Amino acid sequence: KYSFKCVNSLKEDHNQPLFGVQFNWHSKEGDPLVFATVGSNRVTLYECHSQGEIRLLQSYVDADADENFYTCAWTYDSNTSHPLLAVAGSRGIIRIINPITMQCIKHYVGHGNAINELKFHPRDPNLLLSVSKDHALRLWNIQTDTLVAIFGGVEGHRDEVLSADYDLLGEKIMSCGMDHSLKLWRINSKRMMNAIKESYDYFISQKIHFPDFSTRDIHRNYVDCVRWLGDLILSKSCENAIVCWKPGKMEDDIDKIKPSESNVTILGRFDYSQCDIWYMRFSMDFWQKMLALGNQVGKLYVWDLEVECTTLTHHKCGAAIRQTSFSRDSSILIAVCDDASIWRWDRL
Amino acid sequence: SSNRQKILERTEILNQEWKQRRIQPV
Ligand SMILES: N=C(N)N1CCC[C@H](Cc2cccc3c2OCO3)C1
Repeated sequence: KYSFKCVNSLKEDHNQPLFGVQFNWHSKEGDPLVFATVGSNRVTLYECHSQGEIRLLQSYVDADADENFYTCAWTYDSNTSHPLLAVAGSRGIIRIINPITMQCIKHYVGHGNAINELKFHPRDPNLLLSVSKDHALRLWNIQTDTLVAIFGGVEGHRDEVLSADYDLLGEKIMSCGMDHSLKLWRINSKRMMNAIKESYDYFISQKIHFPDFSTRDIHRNYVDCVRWLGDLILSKSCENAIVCWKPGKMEDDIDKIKPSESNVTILGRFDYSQCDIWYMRFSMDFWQKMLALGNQVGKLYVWDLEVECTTLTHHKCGAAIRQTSFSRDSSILIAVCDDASIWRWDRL
Repeated sequence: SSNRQKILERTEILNQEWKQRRIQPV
């Protein structure tokens, strides 16, 4: 039932792959739709206007020409309501950029290697999650500049962590990576709630060696994207399917899952083609009514999540679509590519 | 589905929290 028209496109002049794109879902109703792109040592902001206009706002160029941004995530200052943008990549440095001025406010060193994804907690705008090439996830409090917790170690991931997602209420995180596993880390445990409270009073970081659930029985290759769909999980590898699944047996409550739970239940698969290369994200809109994924030859797939597929193509769009982003009202869908191109699709 | 009801109620809580906020435009 969802139809789109390609109204505009452009190419960034660095000609390098764009790995991340995010609309600012914190902008208030009646304010312009803004999105950020990341790739090379660049972070660029654009504003969407009528008749498909993509207005370049400003660009951040890292002083380090060898930096390669892989991810970005929006938040806001909990005291001034000012928008904020976190970016990170190959250098493993988290930069908090003021998006109004495109200047870096501060940066965090910590991860032993590249940062593959950043996510902000859905209730607390100060809680930033980073997933890294060093096999760990890190939770930061960007108000007090503290490392709350490191999720890794004895039973942590055994290879690069590629993706992670908080659930809708921010009680838990599901991570995934190169070791083919998906691991659950509850952050509403008395231990984690207290560590978060202590980060505000500041530092001794929590070292969480053991996840609340783990499986290697969904995919048989690198797991490069994970998102919660209510109590269910959507995850993909390079096997031309997004798998919808849940820990435990069919009737098992996600909050009653024990850490040693050996079962998983597959609920369905979203099948597609030509997306068998590593490092390709899927995305959902705010209301989780639409699911989008680009493929390695520039096709954009869109599914209606309220029923269980629309294919968006343009003859000039033939490069791998690394990530997509819906505007908060789902009226606009942006796709970014391996050839530095950006595509704007408007919902009909 | 029951899962869709959880998505509706939980996204509604986040939407109400967003409606209470007035973040400065970029
Ligand atoms: N880990 C690496 N070697 N990287 C090089 C390629 C980009 C990687 C970041 C990334 C990870 C997972 C899914 C992705 C993604 O970018 C777009 O979709 C970082």
